[PDB]
Amino acid sequence: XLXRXXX
Amino acid sequence: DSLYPIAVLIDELRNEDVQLRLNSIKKLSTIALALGVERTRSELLPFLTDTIYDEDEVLLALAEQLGTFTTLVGGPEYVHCLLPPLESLATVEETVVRDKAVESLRAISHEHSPSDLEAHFVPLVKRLAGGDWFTSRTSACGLFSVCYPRVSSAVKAELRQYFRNLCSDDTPMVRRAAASKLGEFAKVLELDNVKSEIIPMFSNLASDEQDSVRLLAVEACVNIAQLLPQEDLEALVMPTLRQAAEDKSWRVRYMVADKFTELQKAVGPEITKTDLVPAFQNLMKDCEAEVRAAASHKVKEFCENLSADCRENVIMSQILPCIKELVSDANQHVKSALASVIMGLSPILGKDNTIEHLLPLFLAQLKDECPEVRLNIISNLDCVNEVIGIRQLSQSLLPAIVELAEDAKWRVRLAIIEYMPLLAGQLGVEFFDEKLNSLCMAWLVDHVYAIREAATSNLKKLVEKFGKEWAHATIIPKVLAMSGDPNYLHRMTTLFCINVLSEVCGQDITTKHMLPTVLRMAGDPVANVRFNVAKSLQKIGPILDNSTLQSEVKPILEKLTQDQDVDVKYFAQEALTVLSLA
Amino acid sequence: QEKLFIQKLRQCCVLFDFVSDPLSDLKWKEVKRAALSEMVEYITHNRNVITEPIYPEVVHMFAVNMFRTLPPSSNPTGAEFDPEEDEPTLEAAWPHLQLVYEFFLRFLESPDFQPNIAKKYIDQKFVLQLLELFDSEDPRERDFLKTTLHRIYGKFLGLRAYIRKQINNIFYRFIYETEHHNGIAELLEILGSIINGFALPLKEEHKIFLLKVLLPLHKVKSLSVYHPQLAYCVVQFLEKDSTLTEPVVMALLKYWPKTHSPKEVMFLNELEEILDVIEPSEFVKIMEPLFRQLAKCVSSPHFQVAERALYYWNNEYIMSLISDNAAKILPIMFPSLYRNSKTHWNKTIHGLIYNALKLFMEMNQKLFDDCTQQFKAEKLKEKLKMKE
Amino acid sequence: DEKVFTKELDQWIEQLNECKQLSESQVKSLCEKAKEILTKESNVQEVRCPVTVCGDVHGQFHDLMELFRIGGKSPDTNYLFMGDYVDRGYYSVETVTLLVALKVRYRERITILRGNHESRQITQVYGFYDECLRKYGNANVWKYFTDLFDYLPLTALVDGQIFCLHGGLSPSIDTLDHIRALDRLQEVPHEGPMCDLLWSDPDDRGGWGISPRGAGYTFGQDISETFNHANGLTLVSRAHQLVMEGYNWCHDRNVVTIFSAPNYCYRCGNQAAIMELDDTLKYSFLQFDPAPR
Ligand SMILES: [Mn+2]
Ligand SMILES: [Mn+2]
Repeated sequence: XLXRXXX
Repeated sequence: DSLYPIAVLIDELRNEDVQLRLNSIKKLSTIALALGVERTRSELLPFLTDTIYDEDEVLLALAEQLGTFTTLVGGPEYVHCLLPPLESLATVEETVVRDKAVESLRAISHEHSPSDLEAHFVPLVKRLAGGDWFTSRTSACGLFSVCYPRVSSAVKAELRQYFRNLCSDDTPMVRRAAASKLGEFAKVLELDNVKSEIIPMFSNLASDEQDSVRLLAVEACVNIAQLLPQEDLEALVMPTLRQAAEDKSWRVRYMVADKFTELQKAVGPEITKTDLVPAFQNLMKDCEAEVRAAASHKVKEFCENLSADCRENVIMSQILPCIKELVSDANQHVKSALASVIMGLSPILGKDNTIEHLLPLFLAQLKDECPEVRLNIISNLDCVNEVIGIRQLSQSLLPAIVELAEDAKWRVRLAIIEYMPLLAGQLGVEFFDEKLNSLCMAWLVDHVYAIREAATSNLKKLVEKFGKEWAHATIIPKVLAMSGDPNYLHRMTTLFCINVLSEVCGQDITTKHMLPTVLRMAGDPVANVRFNVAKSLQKIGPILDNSTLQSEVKPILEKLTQDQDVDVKYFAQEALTVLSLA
Repeated sequence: QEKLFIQKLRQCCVLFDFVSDPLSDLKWKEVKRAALSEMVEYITHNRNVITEPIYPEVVHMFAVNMFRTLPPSSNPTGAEFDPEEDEPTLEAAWPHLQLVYEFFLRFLESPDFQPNIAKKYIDQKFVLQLLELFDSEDPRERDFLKTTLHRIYGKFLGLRAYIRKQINNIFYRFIYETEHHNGIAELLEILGSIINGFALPLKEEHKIFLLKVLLPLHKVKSLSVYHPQLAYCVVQFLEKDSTLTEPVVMALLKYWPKTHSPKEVMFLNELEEILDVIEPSEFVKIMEPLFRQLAKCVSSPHFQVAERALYYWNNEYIMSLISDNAAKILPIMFPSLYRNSKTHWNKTIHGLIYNALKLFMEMNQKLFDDCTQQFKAEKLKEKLKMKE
Repeated sequence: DEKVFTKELDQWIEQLNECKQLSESQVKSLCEKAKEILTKESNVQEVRCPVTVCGDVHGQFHDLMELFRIGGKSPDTNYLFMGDYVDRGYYSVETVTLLVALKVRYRERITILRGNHESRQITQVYGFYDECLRKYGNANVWKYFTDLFDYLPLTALVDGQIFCLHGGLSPSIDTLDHIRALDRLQEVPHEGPMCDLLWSDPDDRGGWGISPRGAGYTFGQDISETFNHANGLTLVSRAHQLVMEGYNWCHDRNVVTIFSAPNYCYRCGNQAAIMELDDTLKYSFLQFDPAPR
């Protein structure tokens, strides 16, 4: 979930 | 054969390409060398002086440089020459730079003659302390400790004023500074003054609006307490020290927790029993996980330091109650902390109490969920049996240990595999060969290599414990019937142990029961297993007798030097050149 | 009854010293969850317009449910971690606090509720304790503080000196001591509105607020969090006195990231936000070293930077300026725009540049050409002699 | 002439093990050596069992170390990683610098594959670039590495039965030959087979779907099953999406994912695992928690 490109 | 380079650095100090200006300044010493003292003093410093640098990396370097020019500037007679630029680096915004600027003034301060000090160095501290901008004032604090001792009665009084001023600054920032330095500054003032002057500041900085100040006060409390003689302790120090142990801001408390054993010593062996013991409980039962676990860490050392005649009494009626509570706390880090020192209590309460009280707790932790708490307890068993009976151990503790030997978290299986050779030795080989050997053999084949490695070496330590003869009858067999496992990872495990068992299995056992299989494997499908066979022959090499060497080795260590897989190849060759077989 | 100056001063004391630690999940007896949502729909929903009775049981009440030393951080160290990725840790017993704030807010925010009903019941010591609070519960707790402190600053001309100064102290620590603090962002917004309303002939403590506190806040590395709230302050500060333009821009230039592409982009972004407002008479003082940098930005190997740099070319205003000063600028930008762009992987910039160049012709044909001349000519020599 | 280099790699490695980066002068050399060696490999590198398949590592150096504390240590034990060496982590350099170093050395003991991150555009966005700066000053070790990345082979076939790739299956790709035709010697394109091999994901929506990522597609059970039956693949292994549990089975044990970066980006909180393939291709999964730092 940190930003889609992937948490 | 020339002096051009050096003469160029002198031109790159203003090159405007920061990356170069750095280098030049970063070697500023070899510039003042080839420059020539009398010069350095009249051209290089007045240049670093009248030049405001920007980029920090450079400023940092200049500052660190300037602290060693004690010599290159002419020695002590002219060390007061480095002041001017450092005094400026002391002002810089970015801290690090000014932190180093300070690290330097202190260093070169010791080089000033008291006469100079009173005349050039103190003044710099005075000017920095009175600075319009807090930074300067911040710095200033770090400078009192080093000139006070050598200035005059007159100046010592002036400095003390200026330092109290820094303690009563409108800026939290400066106060927090004076705070941390308050300790070291007391350590130099004459006794009387610690009492009349340090003390006041101590208490104020101790009750500051800002807690981030107050906690630094607790740190300096430990320092002030070592200066003052017992009596005066309950009059000047204690009001305040208790005050902080209670302080609303858990941060302040947390300190009293970390600096407890430190406060213990300083205070006394008695005032401890009078105030800290109760106080200590309070922390163990604090509202903040931190302060709690914090105190936990201090349990072992707090006791070993309790008055020689009452130790067992208070550890029993005062501390031991709270301990039992902590063992059952909710916050892992607190259980995890106390569980790593709790055992040091055994040798204080003796064989008995240890079993009636503490031993149960050891179990509580030995089986806790938190890998840490287990792990942290598993580690000090090498002990216990030196208090509890070696039988009491193998009866009410060994069971768990036998169970731990294979719980999930591998770092823990390890922790056991390590404490093994001791348990083995103490328990006795017959006990071992019966209900414990099956374990050390299991590890030899764990999914996680870490565990196998530990297990492998583990053997060498057992063979050292039960003689070669024992291995050839309980170990060397299984360690060989392994070479038949399909998985090379396990298959290799064999050659591995061998590489260890030979170190301690005499020239015989090695040549008649291991060397056979270290060769039979040289014909394995998986290359890994082959190049390792080679690497193994090099290890068990020397232990063999010259005749076996150039007989059953070279010839089979040749059939590899000419093998497909590049690795096996290299490892066979470097197996010869070292054994000296070509 | 009809005697309320005694039904609340006893009802508040009920919701006051309450203290219901919601960290055990027991004693589910609300009781107070109402006492408050009551003193709310009581002072809000026109149930009153006459509750000025000399009584600070509200304050005390507040400074008891709020004023506590914040807990130890639940977030990691800080070197290998970026706060923009910190899992927010919600304060439990929020639905409890959530109101204590709400009430205190819909308190001295309402009319007829004089300032001296607090003047010495809301002193510096209250402010300060309120400030620390700016620390952790996902905006929620902060958000409220942001507002509360806002309205307190805009009603007590006496606490303005303090509120301000004490805010600095928080920042200087943020900057020079611990490079850690959660409400830096929230606080800047407060200082947003503040700036946007200073004395027309700017007092000199503000010019220091800007130079020795604000700009230096760009030095930090966690900047990605309060950048936008920051920039606003810088910009807004330049609208209240375009004198400071030069020193502000010279600062952003000195600092300018060297090992943090992401920050390099922010600076560019904030820097345009400034040019966007720059004043011609001022643009000149900067211009040279400013574009001297943009120059490098275009010539950057980090696509994200260059991209954001070249965008400067679609700013009607920024272009406008470059023109009226093409003389000097154009040649500083050339070697890099016209740079031998035939050595890249980002099959984009090469084109992104061509476009800038065109945008540079339509502006001053002659210059554009003459510069080319000058460039090529030079380039020539550095190719002949520089091959022995 | 042979013990003049092979005796130095052995050290670069020793060094990288203490977690100390090689020098700019060195990186370039290491990379070259690495290039010549990677050119020769195909796009579908065929390496024999047994081996240890590892997934995403993302500069989590220490957690890479832990991995080795589990699967054994090279060369004594064979490996195969499926890209994503750099980015996110705090010690990319050290990590990649290392893994490469190991290739150049024990050439047949480890197999490295390219990942969605072994491309410039990403390394720049997510971090490997910056770290390169923050650690080397210039921006050359980055180019040196972003360049070695293009020679990294796209996929690997374990004993002709198991297929490995960072990402997933791609429409433009039906046969393994289709891939042996591609030209991987180039930066990862935004669209195209190559790209997809490194971005595709396994989906339950069935039948080529659109990837909420930005590149690649979301193949499904059907698509998987076919691919396998086609080229004669018993199992398709990849890894490229945090799998909270270390590794996950999907598409009726046809395709499996393996993430090796525990507690990912030091934030996610997932176990990480690796898959071992013994002498007779047996599935054994070793999970592990982030090394105690
Ligand atoms: Mn990936
Ligand atoms: Mn990934």
